[PDB]
Amino acid sequence: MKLTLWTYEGPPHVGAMRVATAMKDLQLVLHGPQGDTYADLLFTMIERRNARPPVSFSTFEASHMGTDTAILLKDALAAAHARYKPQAMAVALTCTAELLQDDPNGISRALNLPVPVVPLELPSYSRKENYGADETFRALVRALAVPMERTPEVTCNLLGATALGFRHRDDVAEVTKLLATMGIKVNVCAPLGASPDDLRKLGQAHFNVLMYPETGESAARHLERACKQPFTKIVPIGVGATRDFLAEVSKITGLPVVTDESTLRQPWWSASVDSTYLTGKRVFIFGDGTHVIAAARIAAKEVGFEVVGMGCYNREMARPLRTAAAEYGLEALITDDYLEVEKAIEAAAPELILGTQMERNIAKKLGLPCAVISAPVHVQDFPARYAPQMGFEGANVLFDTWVHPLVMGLEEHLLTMFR
Amino acid sequence: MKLTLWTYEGPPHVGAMRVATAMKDLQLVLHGPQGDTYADLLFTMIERRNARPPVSFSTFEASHMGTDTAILLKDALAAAHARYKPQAMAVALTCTAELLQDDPNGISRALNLPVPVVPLELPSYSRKENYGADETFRALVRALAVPMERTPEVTCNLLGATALGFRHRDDVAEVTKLLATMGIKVNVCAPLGASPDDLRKLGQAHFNVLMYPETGESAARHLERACKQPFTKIVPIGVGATRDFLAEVSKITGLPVVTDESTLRQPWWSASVDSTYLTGKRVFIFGDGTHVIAAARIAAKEVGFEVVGMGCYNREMARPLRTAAAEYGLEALITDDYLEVEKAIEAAAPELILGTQMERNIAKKLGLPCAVISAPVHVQDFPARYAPQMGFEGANVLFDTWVHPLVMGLEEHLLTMFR
Amino acid sequence: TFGCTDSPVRRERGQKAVFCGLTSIVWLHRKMQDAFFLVVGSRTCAHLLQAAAGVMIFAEPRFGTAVLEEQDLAGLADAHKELDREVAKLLERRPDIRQLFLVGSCPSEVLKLDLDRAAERLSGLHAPHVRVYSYTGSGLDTTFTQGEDTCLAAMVPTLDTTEAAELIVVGALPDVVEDQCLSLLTQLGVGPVRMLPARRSDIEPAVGPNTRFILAQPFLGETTGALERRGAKRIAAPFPFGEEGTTLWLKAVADAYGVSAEKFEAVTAAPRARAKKAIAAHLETLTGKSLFMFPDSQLEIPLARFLARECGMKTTEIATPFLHKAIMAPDLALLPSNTALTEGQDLEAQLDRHEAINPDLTVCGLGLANPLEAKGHATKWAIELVFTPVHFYEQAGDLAGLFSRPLRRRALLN
Amino acid sequence: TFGCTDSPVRRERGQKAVFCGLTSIVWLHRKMQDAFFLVVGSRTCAHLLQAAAGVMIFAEPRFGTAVLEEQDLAGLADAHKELDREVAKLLERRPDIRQLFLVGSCPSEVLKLDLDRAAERLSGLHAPHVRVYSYTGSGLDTTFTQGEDTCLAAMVPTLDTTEAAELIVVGALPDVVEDQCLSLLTQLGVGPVRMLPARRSDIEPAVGPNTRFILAQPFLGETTGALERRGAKRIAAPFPFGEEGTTLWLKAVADAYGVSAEKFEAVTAAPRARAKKAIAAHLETLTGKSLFMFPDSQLEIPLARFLARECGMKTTEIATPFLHKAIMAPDLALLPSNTALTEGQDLEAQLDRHEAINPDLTVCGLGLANPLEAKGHATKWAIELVFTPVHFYEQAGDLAGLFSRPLRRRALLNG
Ligand code: PMR
Ligand code: PMR
Ligand code: SF4
Ligand code: SF4
Repeated sequence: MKLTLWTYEGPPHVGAMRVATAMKDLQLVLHGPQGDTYADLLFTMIERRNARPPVSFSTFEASHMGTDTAILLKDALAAAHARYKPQAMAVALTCTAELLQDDPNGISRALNLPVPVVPLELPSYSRKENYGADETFRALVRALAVPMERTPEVTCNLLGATALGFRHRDDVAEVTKLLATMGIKVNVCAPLGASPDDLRKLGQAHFNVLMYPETGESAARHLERACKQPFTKIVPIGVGATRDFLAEVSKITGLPVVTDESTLRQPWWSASVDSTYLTGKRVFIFGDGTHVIAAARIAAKEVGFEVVGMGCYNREMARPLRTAAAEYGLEALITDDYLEVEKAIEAAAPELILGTQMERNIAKKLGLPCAVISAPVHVQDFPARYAPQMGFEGANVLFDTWVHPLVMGLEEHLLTMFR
Repeated sequence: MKLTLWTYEGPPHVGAMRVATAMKDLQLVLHGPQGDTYADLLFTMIERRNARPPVSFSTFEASHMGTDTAILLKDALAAAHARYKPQAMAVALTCTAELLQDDPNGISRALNLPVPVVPLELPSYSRKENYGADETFRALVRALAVPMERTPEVTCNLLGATALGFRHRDDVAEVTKLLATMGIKVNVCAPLGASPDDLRKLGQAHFNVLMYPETGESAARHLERACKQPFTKIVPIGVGATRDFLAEVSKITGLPVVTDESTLRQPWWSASVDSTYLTGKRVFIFGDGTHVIAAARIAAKEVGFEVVGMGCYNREMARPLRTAAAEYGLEALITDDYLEVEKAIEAAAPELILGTQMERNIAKKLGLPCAVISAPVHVQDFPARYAPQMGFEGANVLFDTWVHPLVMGLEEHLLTMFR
Repeated sequence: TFGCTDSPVRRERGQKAVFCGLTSIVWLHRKMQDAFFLVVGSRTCAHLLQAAAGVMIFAEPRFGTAVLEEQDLAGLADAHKELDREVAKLLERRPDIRQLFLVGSCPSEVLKLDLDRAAERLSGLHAPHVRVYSYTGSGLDTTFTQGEDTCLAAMVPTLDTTEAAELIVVGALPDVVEDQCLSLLTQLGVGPVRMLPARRSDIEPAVGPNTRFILAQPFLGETTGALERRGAKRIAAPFPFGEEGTTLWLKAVADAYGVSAEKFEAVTAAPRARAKKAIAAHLETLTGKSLFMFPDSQLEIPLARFLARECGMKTTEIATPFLHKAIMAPDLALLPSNTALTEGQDLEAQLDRHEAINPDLTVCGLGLANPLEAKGHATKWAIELVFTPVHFYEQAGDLAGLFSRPLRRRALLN
Repeated sequence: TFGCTDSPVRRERGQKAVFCGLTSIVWLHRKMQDAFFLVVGSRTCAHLLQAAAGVMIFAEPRFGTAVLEEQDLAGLADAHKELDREVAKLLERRPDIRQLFLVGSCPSEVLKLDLDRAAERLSGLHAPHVRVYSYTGSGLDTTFTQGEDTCLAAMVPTLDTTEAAELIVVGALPDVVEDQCLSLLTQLGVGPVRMLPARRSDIEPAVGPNTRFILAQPFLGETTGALERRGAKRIAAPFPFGEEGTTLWLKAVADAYGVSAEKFEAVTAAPRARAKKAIAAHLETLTGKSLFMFPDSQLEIPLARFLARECGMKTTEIATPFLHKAIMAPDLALLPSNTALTEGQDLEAQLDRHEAINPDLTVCGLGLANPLEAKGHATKWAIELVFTPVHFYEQAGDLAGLFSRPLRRRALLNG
C-alpha cells in the first residue's frame, strides 16, 4: 500500500485508450465497472474532441457479478462490432477486471468475430499510462503489420503520436514539414490518424521516426525485427537535436540534408543582447524522459542556462536519463512522488522550473517562475493555436515559452522595487 | 502645455523611421539634435534587428547653430548617399528642427543627387507617430509609383505593413497564405521588405490589400486615384472579418472564395462546453482603431463576451470607431490620456481588459485579467514563434491569448478559495 | 396537465456513462472540515479523484488514495495489518483531523477487504482523538452523489442520543445556502435545527425518538433508512429548487412544527417576491423550449419539475440513475404528466431515443457533452448543479441562469 | 609601460549615437526622494523618457514632461502664465514634493524660455514648503550622464553656507554602495561626511571655504565648478572602481585628513584582499582579451583602467563624450600607454576603425549593440554601468562579472 495524492501517470488501460482514441475505425472494449468511463472526459474535455472515444465498457455492478461478468464482456464486444462495424478491435482488462477469472482471449475467440480482436495484457498494479500505450500499440502493430515490398518513393512511418499526448498534433505536423523539405514523405502516421488498414501497410515505408519512445519504442523495435526498418534514435526537440536528427535521417537514407531555416528565429533571439541576462540562470527540469533530456540540451547548449536538477517520473526511461544527467554532472532524480520533486527543487533552489502541471503548482507555492515542458498537463496546454515542441517552429515556441515567466533586463536592476 | 507621463504614440518622425526601417535600399535623413538617435533602440531592442536602421541625423548642437544648422543637414545627406548608395532617399524634420528656418526641400535640391530625395511634411506639434508613418509612405509612393500594364496573372499589393508594427511580420505571412489558396499571388509588399524600385512597380497589381489604415490609408487612396486600383476596406482580424474580406476580394476580382479551413480551430474551441463560462463576460477594449474594431467583433459575435467599453488613441480612426461602438450600444472613448482610460475602466467595472502595454499595467494595478491587442507594446510582443493576429491562424492565436488570463470553470465555482 | 405519480418508469441497465461514488469526496471534503477521506483502491481511483478535483488537488486537500500493490492483492490477513500502518503514519502527521473515512472502491470490494471491520478496529486503536468510519463509494455500488448517501449513513449509527425534538436538514449544501435555510427556519420560529453533515465533527446533530428530519437533496435514500432506524421521522417535501420548491419545502416544516398561517406568509412573501422576479429575467429564452436529461445525480426529477413549472419548459425524457419511490413522491406529483421517466440507463439506446426526440436542451455528462455539441444539440453539463449553490430562494435566479446560459450562447454565436 | 597623460586625444565630431542629458532623470529621481523632474520639451522628450524608464513609467514616477502644444509656439503665447498654471496643478496633487527641477530641452532652448528665471518666480510663489530649480538636459547641451552634472550644479549655489571642514562625496550613488563608502570613511576616522545629492531635500550638505569634496563619478565638471566657486577644495583621485581604484580613492581622502598609515591598512587589508579574490573569479575569461569602448557616459577611461590593470585586458581605442583633463589626470596616468583616446565621435568613421581593429570585446550603446553582434563582435552594453552597483570594494567582483558575462555567453553558446 502506497499513500497517494498526485499521480503523474494513469492506469495502463487509460494508455490503451490513448492509442484507441488516436485511431479511426478501431473499437477498444474494456472490461471494467460502472464509473471507469470517467476516463472518457479526458478526451472530450482536455483534448476537447468532437466525438465519443471509441471505448466501451462491460459495465459490471454488484447485482451482476459472478458468471455475468463473463456474459457482459461478450455483449459489449458484440454491440461494439454490430454498431460501429470497425476494421479491427482491441480487448483489455481494467484494474478491477484483473481480479476476476474472465479470460479476455477465450471469450473473444468463442465469439469468432469477422474482424481481428487483439487481446492486451495490462498489469495494472505494476505498470502505468505509458506502458499501457506503448504496449497497446505494439500488440496492434504485431497483429496487423506484415512484410512488404518497398515504396518507389522514399517514405517513412511516424511512430508514437497518440491522443492526449503533449503537443502531439503539431509535432506531427512540423516533423512532416522537415521531411518534405528533404524530399521524404510520411507513409503512415501511427497511432494518431491511422486505421487498422493503415497499420497493415506499415511494412512498405523505408524507415521509421520514433517520435516518442515512451509510447512507440516497442513498435519501433518490432518493425526492426520484422521488416528491416531502422528507426530514428534522436527526438527532434531543439535546434541542435533537429540538426542531429536530419544528419541521422541522412545516413539512414543516403539523402542530402536540405533544410529551410528562414523562419528559425530562436538562435538570434537568444544570441541577441536582450538575452545576455539569461546566462547563469539555475534551472530545474522535470517531466518524462524524452522532454527532459531534450530540454536540458536546449537549456545548457542553446539558451545558456545552468541545469541544477534533472528528473522524470517514468522508470522505463531511467537509464537514458541517468546517462544524460551524468553529462551535466547531476544525479538524475527518478521518482513519481511530487513531494520528492518538491523536496529536490527546494534543495537545489532554481531560478526557473521547467516541468509538468504539478511542477508549475509547486512553483506557484514557492513563488518561482515556471513553464511547462511535458505531460501531464491541463486544458490550456492543448491550445487552438499552432504550438509544436519539435523542429524549428518548436524551437521558437520553446524560446518564447521559457523566457516568458521571468523578469527581463531592466527592473531587476522591479515594479515592486519601484512601487 | 500638457503634463505628459505616458504617451501612446511617438512623434511623427519616428513614424517616418518606421517606414524607412521597413524598407531596403532607402536612407532617411532627419534634421535633428544629437540625442534623438535614442529612437534607434526601438528597432534594435524591441524588434531586435541585426542592423542599424537606415536612419541618420544631422546632429546639430550648442556649438553649431545658426547658419551651420543648414550646413549639417547637407553633409548628413551627402555622407548618407555617398556611403550606402541608396536607390532613393527621404529628408524630414524633428520637432526641434520644426522651429528652425531651414529648408529640407531647398537644401536637398541645391545638393542635386543622382537619386530621388523625397522631402516629408511632418507637423510635430499636432500629429503623431501614425500620421508620420502613413504620410512618409504616401510621400514615397506618390513620387515613385507610375501606372503600368496589369500583371498577366491576377496579383495584388499588401499596403501598410511597417517596422515595429504589432504583429506585422506574421500578419504578412498569414495574409499571403490565404491569398495564395485563392490563386492570388502578392506583387509588392510595402513598406515592409520593399526597396524603392519595388515601389516603382506598384502600378502593375490588380488591387491592393489595405492591411492597416493607420499606416496605409493614404497610399491606398493615391493608388486608387492614380493606378485605378481598388483597395480592400475590411481588415481580416477574426473569422467573420476574414470571411467578409475574402468575399470582398472575390467581388473586386471575380475569383471564387477558396478557404483552407483545416487548421481553423477557434470556432470549435469557442463552441465547446469548456467555453460556456465565457458567455456574458464584461470586456473593455482599447488600443488603436483597427484592432479595437476588430477585437470587439471577435469578443461579441465569436467568443460571446459582452463589450462594455470601446476606444482608441488615434483621432485618425475616430469615425470608423464611432460607427462600430454604436453597433454595440456604446459610445466610443477617444483619448490619448492614460488617466482617462483608467477612469473609463474603473467606471465600466469590466471582467477582462483587451488593450495595450499601458492597459496591461492598469489591469494589474486593478487586479484584472488582461491581454494585449495593439501597439504600443513591450519586447515580449515581438515574439520568436509564429504569432499572427490576422487570418485563420490569427483567430487561433487570439482565442488562445484572450482566455489565458482568466480563471477556469472548476476554480470559478470553488487557490486560496481552498487554501 | 400536471401529475406523474402513476407514470410507468422505464428501468434499464446496459452501457453506462456515470461517475462512481468516490467523486462525492471531491465536494464532501470541502464541507466536512476535520474529516479525511482515504480511498482504498487502485491507481485508477487515485486518478479519478485527481482529475475530478481539478486544481483542488494542489490545495493540499483532505483526501488521498491508499493505492494497492501486487503484494497487497493476495492474502487478506496481511492486507489488513499493512493498512493500519498506512493509517497510523497518515494520522500521526495530520493531528488536525478528528474524522477518518475509509472509503471503499471496486478493487477493495472485489478483494473482499472488510473495511467496515478495519474502521472498527482503528476507532478503538485511535480513540479518543480520532473516530474512523467506513463506507462504499465503488463503481459496483454507487452512482456519483450516492457517495454522499453512504457516507452520511455511515456516520448515523454512531451519532449522539437525545430526547430533544430537534430538526435535522440532511445533505451537505454550500455554506451560503446553509445560512439562508437556518435564518428562514429561525424566522419561522422553528429550532433547534442542525445540518447533517455539520461543518465540524464536534458540532454534529443528535438523533432520538423525537427528532424530525428533512432531506435537502433527493439522493439520500440509505441515510434515511439509517435515521429512521434510530427512530427519527422524515418530513416529506418537494425539493427546495425555485420559488415554488422552496416554499413547498418550507411549508412542510411549518406544518409539521405548527407555525401559523400569517406567520408563514409574513416571513415568506418578501423572499418569494424577489425570487420570482430573478426567474423572470430568464423565462425569455427558456419558455417553450424542450428539455431532456441524461441520468447522473438524481437531481433530474426535481430540477425538471422546476424547469417546467417556473421556466415554462416542455419536458421529454427525464432520466435518473436511481429513483427512490417514496422520497420522490412530492416532486413526481408536480411533474408535467407528459414526461417520460427512465431509471438507470442503456447508453446506446438512450442516445437513439435522444436523436429521435431532438430536444432543444440536453442535461448530460461531460464525456457525453462535447460529442453532442458537435452534432448540433445545445447542452448543459450536469455536474455543475452540485458545485454551484442552487437550493432555496436567492439562488433560484441563478439556478434558471445555469440553463439559460448555454442557449443564450448558441443564439449568440449565430 | 603605463601612463597615457601624454597620449594625443582624438577630437572628433559628426553623426552621433548618444543619449541626451534628459535620461539622467531615470536614475537621478530614484535617489532624490522628494524631488520632481519636469522636463519642458516636446513629445519626443516624453517619448524618450517613456522608452528610457521602460517599466518604471508604470510606477507613478517623480518626473514628467510639460509638453509644448501648437498654441505655445505663438508670438503672443505666454511662457510665464502657461508654465505656472501647469506647475501649480502639479504641486496641488503632489504635496509630498519639496524640490522641483525644470529641465531644459532642445525645443525649450530654441524658443529660449527663460527657465532659470522661471525657477525664481516659482520659488517665490511656492516658498517655504517647496523650492524650484532650473538646469538643462537638452541634446544641444548634454550627453547622457552630463544631466546629473547640470542638475547637481544647479543646486550648489542654493546650498546652505557653513564654516565646517566636512567632506562631500559627490555622485548619485546606489544606496547600498553609498552606505559602504560612508562606513569605510567612518572607520578611517574622517567625518562627518555627506553626499551630494542627499537622499532628501532637508539633509543636503552645506558648503564653505573649508569644505573638501571628492568625486565618485567622473562626469562632474560643472558641479566641480560651482563647488569650487563656493570655496570648497577638491580631492584628486582615480575613481573607486576595482580593488586598486577604490584603495587609491580612499588613500587620497586618508592623506587629505591625515590618517595614520597603520589605521588605513587595518581598515583596508580585510575587505581589500576579499575584493581582489572575488575578481580572480573572472580572470581566465578576461586576461589577454582586447577591449574597445564607444563614447557614452565618461565612465570609459576609469573602467578601461580597471579592465587593463586588474582584469588583464588590452586597451585599443577608448572613446569618451567629454574628456575633462584635470579630473581624469589620476586615471589617465594608470592607463596602458598604448591606448587610443577619443573625445567625441564621428559614428561612421569610428565604426570603420572598429572593424579594422576587430576587438574581442566592445562596450557600446543599445542602438549599436545588436547590429554589432550579427557582425560577429561580442558586445557589452554600457547603459548597465549607471544602473548597477559598481563602485567600491564589495561590488568589485560584480564589476568584472559584467564584462566576463557576454564573453562567457558567447563561448557556451557556440562551443
Ligand atoms: C531610449 C530607448 C530605450 C529603449 C527602447 C529601451 C529598451 C530596452 N531597455 Mg532600456 N531602453 C532604452 C533606453 C534606456 N534603457 C535604459 C535602461 C535599461 C536597463 C538598465 C535595462 C534596459 C533594458 C532594455 C531592454 C531589454 C528588455 C527589458 O529589460 O525589459 C529594452 C527592450 C534591459 C536589458 O536587458 O538591456 C539589454 C536592462 O537591463 N534598459 C536607460 C538608462 C536610463 C535608457 C536611456
Ligand atoms: C475525471 C474526469 C474529469 C475530467 C477529465 C474533467 C475535466 C474538466 N472539468 Mg471536471 N473533469 C472531470 C471530472 C469532474 N469534473 C468535476 C468538476 C468540474 C467543474 C465544476 C468544472 C469542471 C470543468 C472541467 C474542465 C474545464 C477546465 C476548468 O476547470 O476550467 C475540464 C478540462 C469546468 C468546465 O468548464 O466544465 C464545462 C467546470 O466548471 N469540472 C467533477 C465534480 C466532482 C468531476 C468528477
Ligand atoms: S471505485 Fe470503481 S469506478 Fe471508481 S475509480 Fe475505482 S475502480 Fe473505477
Ligand atoms: S535630444 Fe533634445 S529634442 Fe531629443 S528628446 Fe532630448 S531634449 Fe528632446
